[PDB]
Amino acid sequence: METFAFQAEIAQLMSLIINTFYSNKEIFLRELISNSSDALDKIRYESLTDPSKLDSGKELHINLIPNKQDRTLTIVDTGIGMTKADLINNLGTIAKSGTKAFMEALQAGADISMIGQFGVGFYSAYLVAEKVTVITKHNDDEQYAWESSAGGSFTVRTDTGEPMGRGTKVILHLKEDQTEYLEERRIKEIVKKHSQFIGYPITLFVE
Ligand SMILES: O=C(N[C@@H]1c2ccccc2-c2c(-c3nc4cc(F)ccc4[nH]3)cccc21)c1ccnc2[nH]ccc12
Repeated sequence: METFAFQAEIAQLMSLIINTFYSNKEIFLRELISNSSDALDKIRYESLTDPSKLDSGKELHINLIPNKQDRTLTIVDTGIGMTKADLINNLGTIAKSGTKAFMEALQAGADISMIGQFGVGFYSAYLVAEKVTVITKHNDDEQYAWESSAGGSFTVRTDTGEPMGRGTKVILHLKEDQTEYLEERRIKEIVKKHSQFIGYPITLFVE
């Protein structure tokens, strides 16, 4: 396990998301499903030129997995996934410029719900989660685990868990007062409101 420091801008954004009073927290799911859909578009598009891109799995889908025992909501996709270089470097560049643009817009009067327009909608996970674990597998790299509870750092290690084939798992370790996002009726309601026309099958698992 390797530990990395967030740049000051992204650390400030994570603190704003955690500390700001903002009741419309449900938008985190729209943001994560949108990132999953974008990752699925990306591998689908690459496969149009190189069909072997799907040797790591033909199914293009999104699964929503609640676990009341662990207090986790997991979003699974069979999209493009992220390499080690994506997790540490490439996405750090995106997070930096996206945060700057979002913070400027927020000071001007934009709302937290508009976070996705800045390419940093992933960080809306911290509206409901005290810790986020990302398990990911990209065709060009090994399976990795990225994780952060904010506090200014994140970790990256090769993941020894169940081999995914290709894609991303976003594990949301929910805050104690955010357990409504583990309830079937609540997740169904949110998906219907914000994500009813996503071009991939979204399966809401139950317990
Ligand atoms: O949401 C994704 N990736 C997000 C993302 C987005 C924007 C900025 C940063 C990050 C990010 C990061 C990340 N943020 C960083 C911020 C830094 F300061 C330095 C390195 C960083 N790495 C780590 C894991 C996952 C993601 C993502 C990508 C592909 N397939 C996916 N399926 C579901 C989500 C998902």
